[PDB]
Amino acid sequence: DEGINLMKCTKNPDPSFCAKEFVAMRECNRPQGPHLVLSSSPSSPPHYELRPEVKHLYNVDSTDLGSAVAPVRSKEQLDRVADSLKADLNLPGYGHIPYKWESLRPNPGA
Amino acid sequence: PFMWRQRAYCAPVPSAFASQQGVRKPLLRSNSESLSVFSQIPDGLLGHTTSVTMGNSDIFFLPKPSNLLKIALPAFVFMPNLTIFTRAFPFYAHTS
Amino acid sequence: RFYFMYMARTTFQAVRPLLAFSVFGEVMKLVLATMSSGLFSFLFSFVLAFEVFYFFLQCYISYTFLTMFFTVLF
Amino acid sequence: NSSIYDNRNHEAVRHPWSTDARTFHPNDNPEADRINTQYSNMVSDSFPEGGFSDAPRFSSNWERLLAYHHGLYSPEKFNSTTKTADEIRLAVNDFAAKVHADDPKNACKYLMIEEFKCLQSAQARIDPQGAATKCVKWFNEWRQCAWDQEKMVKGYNYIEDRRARKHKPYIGAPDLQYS
Amino acid sequence: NSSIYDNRNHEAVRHPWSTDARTFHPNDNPEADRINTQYSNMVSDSFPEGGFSDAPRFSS
Amino acid sequence: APHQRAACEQLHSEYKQCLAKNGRTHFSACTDFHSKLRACENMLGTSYCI
Amino acid sequence: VALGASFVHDYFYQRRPVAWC
Amino acid sequence: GIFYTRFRADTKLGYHVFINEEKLYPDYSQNYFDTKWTNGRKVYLDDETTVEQLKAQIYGGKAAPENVKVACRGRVFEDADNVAMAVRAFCKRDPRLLLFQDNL
Amino acid sequence: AIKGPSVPHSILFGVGAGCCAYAGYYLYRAMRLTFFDTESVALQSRLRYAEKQKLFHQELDRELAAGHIASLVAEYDPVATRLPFQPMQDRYRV
Amino acid sequence: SMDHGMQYSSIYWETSHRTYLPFWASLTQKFSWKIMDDQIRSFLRLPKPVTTEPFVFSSGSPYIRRYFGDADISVPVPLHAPAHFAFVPTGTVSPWEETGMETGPQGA
Amino acid sequence: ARYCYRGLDHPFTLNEMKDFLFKLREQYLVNKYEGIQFPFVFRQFNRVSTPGTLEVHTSPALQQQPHFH
Amino acid sequence: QGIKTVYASCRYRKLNEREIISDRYTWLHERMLEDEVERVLLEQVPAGGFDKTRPGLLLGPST
Amino acid sequence: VNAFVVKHNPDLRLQFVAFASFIATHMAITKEFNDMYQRLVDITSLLELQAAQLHASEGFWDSESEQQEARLQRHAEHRNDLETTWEEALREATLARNFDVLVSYLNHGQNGIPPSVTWNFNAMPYGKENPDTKTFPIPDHEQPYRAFSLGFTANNLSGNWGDYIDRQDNKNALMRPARMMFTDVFIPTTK
Amino acid sequence: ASPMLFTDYDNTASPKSELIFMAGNALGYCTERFFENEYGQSIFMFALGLAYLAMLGHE
Amino acid sequence: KILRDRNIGLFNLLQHHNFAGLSVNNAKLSDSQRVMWTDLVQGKPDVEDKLSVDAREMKVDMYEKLFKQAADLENPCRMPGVAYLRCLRDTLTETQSARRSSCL
Repeated sequence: DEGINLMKCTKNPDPSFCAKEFVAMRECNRPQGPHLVLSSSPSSPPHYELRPEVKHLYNVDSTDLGSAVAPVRSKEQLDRVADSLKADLNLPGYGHIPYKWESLRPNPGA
Repeated sequence: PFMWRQRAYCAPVPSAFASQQGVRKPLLRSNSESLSVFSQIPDGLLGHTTSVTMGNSDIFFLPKPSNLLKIALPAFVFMPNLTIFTRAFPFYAHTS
Repeated sequence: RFYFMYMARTTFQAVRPLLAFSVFGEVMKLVLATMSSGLFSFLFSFVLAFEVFYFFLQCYISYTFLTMFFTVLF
Repeated sequence: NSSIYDNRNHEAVRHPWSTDARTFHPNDNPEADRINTQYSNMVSDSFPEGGFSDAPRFSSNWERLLAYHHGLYSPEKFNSTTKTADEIRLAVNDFAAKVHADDPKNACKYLMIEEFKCLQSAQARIDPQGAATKCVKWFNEWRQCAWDQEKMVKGYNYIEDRRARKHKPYIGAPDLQYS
Repeated sequence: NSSIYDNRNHEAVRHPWSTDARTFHPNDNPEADRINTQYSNMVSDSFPEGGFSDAPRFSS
Repeated sequence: APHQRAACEQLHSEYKQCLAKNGRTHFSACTDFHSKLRACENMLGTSYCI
Repeated sequence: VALGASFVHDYFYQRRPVAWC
Repeated sequence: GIFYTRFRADTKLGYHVFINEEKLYPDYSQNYFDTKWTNGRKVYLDDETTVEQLKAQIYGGKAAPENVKVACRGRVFEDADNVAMAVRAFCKRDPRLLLFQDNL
Repeated sequence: AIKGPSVPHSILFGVGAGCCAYAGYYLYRAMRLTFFDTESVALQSRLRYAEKQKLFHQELDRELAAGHIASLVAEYDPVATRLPFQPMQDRYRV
Repeated sequence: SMDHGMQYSSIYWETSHRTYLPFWASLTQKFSWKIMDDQIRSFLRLPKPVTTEPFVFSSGSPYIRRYFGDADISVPVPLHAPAHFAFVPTGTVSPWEETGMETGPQGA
Repeated sequence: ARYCYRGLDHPFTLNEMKDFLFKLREQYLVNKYEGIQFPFVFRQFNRVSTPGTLEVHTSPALQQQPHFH
Repeated sequence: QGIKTVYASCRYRKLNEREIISDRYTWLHERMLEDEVERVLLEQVPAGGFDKTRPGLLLGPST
Repeated sequence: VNAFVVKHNPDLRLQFVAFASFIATHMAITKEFNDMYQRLVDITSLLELQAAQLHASEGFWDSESEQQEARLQRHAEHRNDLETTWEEALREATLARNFDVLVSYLNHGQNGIPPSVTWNFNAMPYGKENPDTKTFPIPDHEQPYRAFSLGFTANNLSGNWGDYIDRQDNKNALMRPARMMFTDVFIPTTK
Repeated sequence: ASPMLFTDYDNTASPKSELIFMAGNALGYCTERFFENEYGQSIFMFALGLAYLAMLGHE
Repeated sequence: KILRDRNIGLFNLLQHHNFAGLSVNNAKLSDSQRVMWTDLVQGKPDVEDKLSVDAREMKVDMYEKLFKQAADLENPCRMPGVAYLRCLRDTLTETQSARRSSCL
C-alpha cells in the first residue's frame, strides 16, 4: 500500500513533496518493523512518534519527536520564544543603547 | 587520526568527558566544528539578507544663473568625431 | 605607443593640481603639527602664502595644457 | 606564554611542581647572515635542542598519576629533546606510506601528510598548542577535501541561476568562463 | 595579595607546593546591625578562624 | 534515568507552585510547562493530569 | 524633473543591500 | 583574430598548468615556435575533456612518465574524472593545475 | 466626516491612499513572484546542498572525536576497579 | 572590574570625510519584502521549501528539525544515539610512566 | 554573497573564521557586561557612568621577570 | 527578456520539484538497501538472541 | 486623479492633511513589517549569543593561562581531598587496628575524567602577512578591494587603518601628537 | 615529490593574443573599484557638473 | 584510590558514549551492529551470495566505515583490515568460493 501510494503521489505531488509517504515507506521496509510512525489523532496536528522497544537506540528523552508540520507564524510565539531565550541567557546588557542618534523620533532609522 | 594528544582542534569538548548531560542535544562534539559557521547557529535568513536594499540619497539640482555671467567658458572634448574622416580614423588617431 | 604617451601626459596634467593641493599640503601640515613657537610660525606664514601662489600657478598651467590637449580642429 | 591576548604573556608556564621560571627567548632580532640555514641551526631560534628545563623529579608515583590524570604532565612533552631532521623525515615517510596503503585514491592524502609533516617539524611532542596553531590550516584543507570528495562520489549538485544582467562590469571586458 | 600597587592584587599567594587558589574575601559590605561585636565575630571579617587553606603536607 | 526523574519531579513541583500562585482563575499563564511535562509523561510512562 | 529623476535613479536604479540586526 | 580570441575566451574555459619537476617537463624540441615548457601556460579545453586526454595533450601524444597525476589546491584528481567537474569541486574559480609524480 | 469636505474626510482620504499604495505593492510582488523569479528556487537548492554539507562535516567531526576517545581504551585498566582482596567484576568488560 | 568602563580612546571625525546621510535619514526606515513574499506564497499555494518538513532526507542517519518559533528558523538534530567502537586492547598502556628508563622490550 | 551567489562551498578561510569568532566574542561581551568599552572590545562612547568619587592611582610597575644574567 | 524569464521560472519550478523527488528517491533506495542488509544480518544472530548480561568475549581471568 | 483629489480636498490645508495622513499610514505599516522582521533578527542574534555562551562553558574564549589555572585548581582540590581522606582513614584504621578499614576508605569519595587536551580561540592564527594562514595563494580575481576615496579635501591613502582585529594608527608618528588638528570634531577621553 | 613543495603559482602567463583585452580589463577594474560605488556616484555628479558648466558658459 | 577513580570514570564515560571494545560488553547495541562487530573481532566478514551486488557494496562500505572509525592509523590491524575489505570490493561480483582464494 505504501509503495503504491508513493508512486501515485510522486506523479501528482503534494506541496509536502510526499515526505510522509517517503518516511512511511522507509519505516515499513524495515525487517523488524517501523521505528518511527505518525500518531493518529482527533487532535488537529499530527505528531511523530517513536516505538518504545527501540527507544534505547535514539538520543531522546521521550517518543514524541514533535509535530509533523512546522509552526505557524505568530507575533505572540516569536515574543514567547525570545523572552524565554533572554531569561535562559540572563545577560545584563541586552537592549542597552550606549549611543542613539539625537532626534525627535524615538527610533532613528528603523 | 594519528596524533590525538597533539591535535586538540580535532578533539572533543570538555563537556564530553563529563559523563553527564523530545530530542536531546548530542553528547559528543568536536572542537573542529569551530571551523564551521552554521554548525551550532541556525541558517535562518541566510539567503534573504542581501535582499534588504536601501536607496541612494543624492539630489541632482543646482540653480544655473547665467545673468551673472557674460563670458563663455571652456569645455572638454569627450570622444573623437567619427562622423568625419571615419575611414581614416585608425590611421590618423595616433597623430596630433 | 602614442596613446600611452598621450594618456600619461593627460593624467599628469589632471593630477598636477591634486598633488600641489594634497602632498605639499601634508608637508605643511607636518610642519604645523611640529612647530610650537611664534617666530617660526611667523616665518612659516609666508611659506603658506607661497604655496597658495604656487597652487594657482599650477592650476593656470593645467588649464593651459588641457586647452591644448582638448582643442580639435574638426 | 606567547599570545598578546593572554595576560601572563612572556611569562613562564605554571606547573604543580617547582620549576625555574626563566624562559626560552626566541631569536627576534637575528643577524643578516645566518651562514648555517640548516634545520639544526634554524630550530635553535624557536626551541632549545636539549629540551626545556621544566622537567620534574617526582618524589612519588601518585603525584605523577594525578598530574597525568588532570592533564598537566606527559613525559613525551616534559622529558624529551628536540627531534632531528632525519627523525622527522623518517616519521613523515612512514606515515605517508601507511596512508597510501590505507587508500591511494584519496584526494585528502597529501593534505593529511602535510599536517603530519608540519606537526613533526614544529615539534608538537613538546609544543602541541604551538604546532596546532601552525597545522590547523592543513587540517581545514583536509576537512574541505573530504566534502569535496564526498560530493564527487555521491553526485551532489545545485540549480544555478541565470546569468546576471551585470555579470560583466564592462561590455568590452572579457567574461572568463569558470566551471 | 592586597596592595593596588601590585599587579597580582586580589590574587592568591603562589607557593612551591600545590595549593588551592581560592581566596579569603574580607567583609567589605557588612550589615548595619552586627549584634555580636566581640573579637570572635569581628576577626572573621578579615581572617578565617580556622586558618588558611594553604597548608602543605610535605612528602619529605 | 534517575537524574531526569528527579529533574522532572522538581519541574512538576515548580509547575504546581506556579499554578497555586496564579490561581485557578488565571491558569492559561502556565501553558509554559506542558511542553516539558508531556515529554516527562512519554518518557517515564507517567501521567500528571494536565 | 530633477527631483523626479533623482528619486527614480536612487530608489529604483541605485539600490544596494544593508545589514540588519 | 579578434573574433577567434574573444569567442574562445568568452565561451571556452581554460586552466593554468604547472609541473612539479623539470625532469617531468615534456619534450618540445622538435615542434616549432615553442622549444621549451613554461609553467603557467593558459590552456583552453572542452567540457568533455578527461585527465588522460589532458595528460596526452600536454605530453604531445607521447610516452608520459610514470605515476603522473594532477592536483589543484593540494587535492589529487582521479584519472577517470572530468577536469571541469573536478575543478568545480576541488578548486572553484582557481583552476591552477599541477602535474606531479605520485610515488609515495 | 463620511462625505463632506472636512479634516476627518481628508484624513480618511489619506488613509485610503496609503492602503491603496500597499495594495499596489502587494500586486507588484505577487506578479513578480508568480512570473519573474528563479532566485527562490536556486536558493532553495543551494540551501539543501548546504544542509548536506553541514551534516557531513558534523558527522565527520563527531567521528574524529569518537576516535580520540577510542584512543583512551588502551589506557583504561578495568583491574583498577577491583577492590583489594575481592574478585573482578565482569561488569567492567573483563 | 570590566563593566561600566571609562572612555579610553578618543572619538573624532577627520576633515572632509564623507557621511553619506541626508537630512531625512532619521525619518527613513528599512523594509524587507520577505514577509509579503511569505504571505503571497501561502495565499497562492506556491512551492514551499523543505524546511517546513521536520524530517530531513539530506543524510542517511535520521535528523529532525527543531524550530525556534517559526519555520524559517530551524536546526537539524540527529536522532540516533550513535554507537562507537574501539579495536583496542585494554590495560596495555601507562602513559604517565616514563618507559625510556625501564628495562625491557616495551622500554626499548 | 560568496556561498549562495558565487558558488564557493568553502567561502571562509582561516582568517575569516577567526574574524567571525572574534566578532562573536565581542557580541557576547557587549551583551554580558553593560558599558564595556575599548580595551576589551572595539567600541567607544562618551556618556559613561562613573561612581562619583573617582580615585586615580598609578599603575604598578611591570613585573620583574627572572632572566639570565 | 520577460518572456524568457517567465519560461525560465516555469522550468525552474518544475526542475526543483523533480530534483527534490529525485533526491528523496535516492535516499529511499539507500535505506532499502540498508534494510536488506539488516534483514540478512539478523539471520546470523544465534537462536535465543544475544546474552546481553555477559561479555561476548571473556578475555582474562577474574580472581 | 487630480479631479478625484480636488473633489475631496479642494483646499490646500485639506490637501496637506490628506498627504500627511497618507505618510503616517505608510510609515505605520512599514513599522509593522519592520517590527516583525526585527523580532526574527532578534531571535537569530539570541541564538548566536547562546552559541557563544556554550563556547564559554567549554573554555573556548579562555586563554591558555586560564585553562592551566583551572586545571591546577582541580588538581589541588583533588589532592587535598585525597590527603585529608588519607589522614582520616589512617587515624581510624590505627585506632581500630584493622587493614579492612583503610581498604573501605577507598570508596568514600567519579563522574568522568578531566580533559586530556584543550583548544581555544587564541590558538587560531590571524594575519594578513602571517604565513600561518596561507596554504595556497588565493587568485587575484577573488580577493576583495580596499575602499577608495580621493579628492582635493580628503583621502584615505596617506594612512592605513588596518583590519577589524589588527588595527593601527592612520597618522604617522610626527603628527600623532597633533591629531586634534586633523579633525573637524574631537571627543576626548574621560579621566 | 609532493604538490605543496611547489610555490611559484603566480607566474600565470596568458596568450599574447589576449593583449587586446587590455582596455577591457582596465575599464572593468576601474568599474569594480570606482564606478559602481559611491566614488562612482561622485564621478557621475562630476560629469553632470561639467555639463552644468558648459551650459552656463554657453548662456 | 586515584587509579580506581580514574578507571571508574573512564568506564562511566564509555558507557555514556556507548562504546564497544574487543570484549563486547554492551547491551544497548543493535543486534545488527553487534553481529558486525563480532564478525570483525571473532569471525570472518564476508558478503553472502543471497545479496544483490548493490547490497554487497553497501555492506562492505559499512564494514569499512565502521572499521576505519574504530581503528586509527597507529593501529597495526588497520592496514590488513582495509586490505581485506578492498579485496572484498574487488571481488564483490563473485561467490564465496571464488572470493576465498583472493581474500586469504
